[PDB]
Amino acid sequence: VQLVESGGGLVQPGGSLRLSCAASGLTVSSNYMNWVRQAPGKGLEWVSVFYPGGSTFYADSVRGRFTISRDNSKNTLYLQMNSLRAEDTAVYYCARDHSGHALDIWGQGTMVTVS
Amino acid sequence: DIQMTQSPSFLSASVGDRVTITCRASQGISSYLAWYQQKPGKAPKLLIYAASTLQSGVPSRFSGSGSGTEFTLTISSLQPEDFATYYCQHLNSYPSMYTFGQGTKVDI
Amino acid sequence: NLCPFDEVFNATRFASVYAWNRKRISNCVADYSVLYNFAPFFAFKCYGVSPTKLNDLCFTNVYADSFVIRGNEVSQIAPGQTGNIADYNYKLPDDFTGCVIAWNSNKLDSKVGGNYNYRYRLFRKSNLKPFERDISTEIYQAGNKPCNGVAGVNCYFPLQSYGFRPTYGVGHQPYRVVVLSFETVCGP
Repeated sequence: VQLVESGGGLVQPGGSLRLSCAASGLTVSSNYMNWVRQAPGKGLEWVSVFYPGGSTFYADSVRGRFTISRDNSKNTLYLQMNSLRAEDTAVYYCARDHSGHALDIWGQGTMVTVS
Repeated sequence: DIQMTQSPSFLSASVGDRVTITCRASQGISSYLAWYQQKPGKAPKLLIYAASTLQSGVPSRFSGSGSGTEFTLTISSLQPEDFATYYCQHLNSYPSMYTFGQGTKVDI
Repeated sequence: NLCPFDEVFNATRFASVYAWNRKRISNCVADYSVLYNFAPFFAFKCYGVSPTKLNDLCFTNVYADSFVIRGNEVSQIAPGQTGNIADYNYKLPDDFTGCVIAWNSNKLDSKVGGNYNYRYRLFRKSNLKPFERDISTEIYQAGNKPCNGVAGVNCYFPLQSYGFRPTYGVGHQPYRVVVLSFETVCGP
């Protein structure tokens, strides 16, 4: 299964962007889907999560400015951000959880830089 | 709360020999841990999940076995394409959830 | 005729959260004071009722739901809340009148090298209505492709097994939770 991601570019501090996670092969409204962040030359970090039910948990560093959304019409996952200069300077990844701990289907990253 | 740390950090390993990696979890741990491989400039792919389950498409070359606090992964073969980076994780309670910890680097 | 609160609390083997027991305690004297004297507690909490003033009250039905949950996941048993256990295994109602009792069981419930008996429902299509139960072991479907009997890829066995060992940290240690829902049953 493929998870192609769109959106990105450069947004000024205090701006806003949205990223869409296109998945063809798995249902977004049925799997644990989450967002993973990776600053250049550093380790990975976790941003959001979105259960099959209407549930969502955010990390502490991305709470209150980051909103996630799902649309079964296009079978895609959306993330809404209200950016900050150090909150969002990284490639963003979209993944699925098989056994409650492992993320297998990692999509290609999207560069989201702020300046 | 638990903190995931890896001891080796950078390493130097030749083609002939093997490489062993270990990452520690504070305050104990369950049996659920995943290992990732991330070549530079590429999205990481699952390598080993759960307790040495191994994954379809991952070569039998890789095998990571461990229990409790001490967890490790080892590569048996000669590593033709020199691998680059590796990570741990473990899902947690409400506030933290996915914890990846410091990365690891191995090369020629 | 004292209520069988002694039998509920000192069960040798409890059940997993996904298939939780239930006991309709009715037509007996409660005597709630027996809980403190015998079993030390970890999280003794009550909603809509008081601990000391529990004996001098009358109820028509005092239920009792028992299961075993991870230590760090005991907090999901509360009004509302969202999580792996609350949303998909056992959901308490908002206007909840009852008491929740949790006490550690790492001394006894933990096994020598594995306790794969206990399971929880990782995968479900939608949340549970309050006070519900699902014991289906059917293979889950992920993706528009039809799902066959064999799990394989994109189809998963929903239930996932706890790992219990005596060396595990206090967060991942086994716990025993009994919820006494409230609704003849007048203690002395």
